[PDB]
Amino acid sequence: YRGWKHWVYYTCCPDTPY
Amino acid sequence: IRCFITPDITSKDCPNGHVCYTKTWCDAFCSIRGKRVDLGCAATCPTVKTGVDIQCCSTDNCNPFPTRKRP
Repeated sequence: YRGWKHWVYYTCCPDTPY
Repeated sequence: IRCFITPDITSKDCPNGHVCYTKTWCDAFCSIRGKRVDLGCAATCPTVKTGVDIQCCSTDNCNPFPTRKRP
């Protein structure tokens, strides 16, 4: 558990949750 | 479509992008991690207002800006 999960939103990356 | 901000996630630009309106209907403690003042991506001024802080506009200087984020 480290660089696996990531909350994007706003602007930076694609889909936020799953 | 392609107003400015996005519904929940980024990259896309919502399905209905007729009019770009900075609608902020936090209603009650808002829902998710909010957005950049929901710049827009919806219909035209249908009534809105009253509590909900919205600035409706049919584009034309609604989104033209440097970037959304700001380190």
